[PDB]
Amino acid sequence: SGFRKMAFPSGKVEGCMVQVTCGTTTLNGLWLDDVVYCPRHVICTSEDMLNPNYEDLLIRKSNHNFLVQAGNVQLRVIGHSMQNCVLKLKVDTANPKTPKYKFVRIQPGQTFSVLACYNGSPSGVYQCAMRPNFTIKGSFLNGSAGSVGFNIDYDCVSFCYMHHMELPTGVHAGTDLEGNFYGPFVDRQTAQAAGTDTTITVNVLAWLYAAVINGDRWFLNRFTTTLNDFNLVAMKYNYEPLTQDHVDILGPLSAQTGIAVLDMCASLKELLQNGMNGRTILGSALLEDEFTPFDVVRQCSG
Amino acid sequence: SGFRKMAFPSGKVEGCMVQVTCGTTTLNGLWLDDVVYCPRHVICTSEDMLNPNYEDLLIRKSNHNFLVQAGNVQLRVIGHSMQNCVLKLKVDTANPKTPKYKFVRIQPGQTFSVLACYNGSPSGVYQCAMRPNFTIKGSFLNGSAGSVGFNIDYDCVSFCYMHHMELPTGVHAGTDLEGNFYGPFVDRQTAQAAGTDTTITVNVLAWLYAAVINGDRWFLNRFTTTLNDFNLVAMKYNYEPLTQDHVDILGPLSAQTGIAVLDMCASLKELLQNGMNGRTILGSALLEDEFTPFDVVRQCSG
Repeated sequence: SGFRKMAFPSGKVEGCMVQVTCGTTTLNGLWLDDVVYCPRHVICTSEDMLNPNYEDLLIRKSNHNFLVQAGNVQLRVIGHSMQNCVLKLKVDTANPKTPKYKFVRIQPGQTFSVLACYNGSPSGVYQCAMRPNFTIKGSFLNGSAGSVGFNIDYDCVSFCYMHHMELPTGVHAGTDLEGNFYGPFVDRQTAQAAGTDTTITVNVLAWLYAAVINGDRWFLNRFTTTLNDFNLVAMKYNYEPLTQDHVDILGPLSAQTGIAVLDMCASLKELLQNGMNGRTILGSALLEDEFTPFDVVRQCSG
Repeated sequence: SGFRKMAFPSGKVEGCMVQVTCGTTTLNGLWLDDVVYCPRHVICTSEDMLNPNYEDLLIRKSNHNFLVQAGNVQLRVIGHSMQNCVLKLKVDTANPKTPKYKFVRIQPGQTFSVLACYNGSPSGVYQCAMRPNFTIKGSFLNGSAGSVGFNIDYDCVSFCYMHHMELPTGVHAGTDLEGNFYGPFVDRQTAQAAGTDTTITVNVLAWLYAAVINGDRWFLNRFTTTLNDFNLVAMKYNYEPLTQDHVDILGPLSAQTGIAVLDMCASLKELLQNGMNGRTILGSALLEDEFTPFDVVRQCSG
């Protein structure tokens, strides 16, 4: 029993992190087979970020402008190319620690682990969710660009995120591993802001089920409700609307606890309209929305 | 910027986890050089736990009663011995992935990362604190015994915790790596309960500094207070008393923010006497006490 913000073990990813230096800019890269992936703004000077033309900046570089370091070993750059917002650096040595991997793009509301890195060196691991406004509420300092987010699926590392920048509000924006941004952001210094964030309703419900499984029951009630009456209240409190697919996804947790989804929705409706009244749920005084149904099952069953 | 519950990268520890089977009991072990460390209750049957005599149970075993598996490889047990509440299994092969390591015993209020494992296989990583009552609020299912807690100190893994059991209240108890329990617990099924937990005051203060660094300032005030007047209020709310050593430890955060410790204590005194009034601090509606001053510096400076 117990319930924690749990990340995937990072060992398989740690062996792929490298340092990439171009000019006076150094950040992190991901070394898989004989390719190093890193944010394309490594080729920018401190002044280039105001309004970069990456095609021009790249043609003015050659392979020897790129210093790639894997621990103490130097990797020789053999070729380079740009794919959307990522640089692909071909190197002379294939990473012998290359795990089985996939590149996947995730959806808002899904979670992943982040391996925060500096100078190519892993510093910490934490769990977060892709927000409905396509930002993540990460923890990143200057130099963390190129850090990656991932899930582990049996033996296979699914890479889903590469960090590029922090927005003025203190949240974080990045790309998938094909270089395509999450959300309407660009890798240049402007006045971009994130849109309105909402609460991930299916995740809040999954977490209430985790609470019941761990013996927190004070918020349950006898009432039930319909999908339509719930969503009407959810809209008023900035909660994502709830669909029949969400209900199906929560099935395993409903089965294990004997509490129907629409019954749990009635409890959620109550907590939104009355608050928590100084009670807590799994050690929190707010409703948590960064655990998926799958996260809960993994932690409360195996 | 941002602030997360951040664990250490687990790669160096993942390479040391093995599965240990004795009879029908299988749990996790830690394989360092040519020794596998695991909880001694692996030698107990489901009925032995009621009142075990470990000296008797161990003399009735031989090396071949112990099945040690490192992935697909079988490790041959060459000898065994008991050290306090841990078994030391001598094996024929030294772990080639043995990191530089130390065995250290930690103090209440200190934090560490936990690599939760099942059947010798790493499942997740999370951060927690040793509570003042010598329990940890972990997340563990049946079969997690032998999972370890650790800190990373530059290149060196400091092992500080091995998991043994869950108490009736849902919290967790274990030993250091020399087999000595944290707290007044024993590895046998009785009616042991944890004593009263208190809030780790120096950690709450460190976290308020992390909030200020990240732009949360609404709880600050002009007042100041003395060590003695604060501790009088702290006692009433079940907070650990605050000492001059704590003040010194918080120095770097006071320096970086320009807010003196005793000034921050005055803000804490206010939050205890009036509550948070529906405001949050770093995304929490409760005062968090599981980040040390060192955790904050690591995350908010580097």
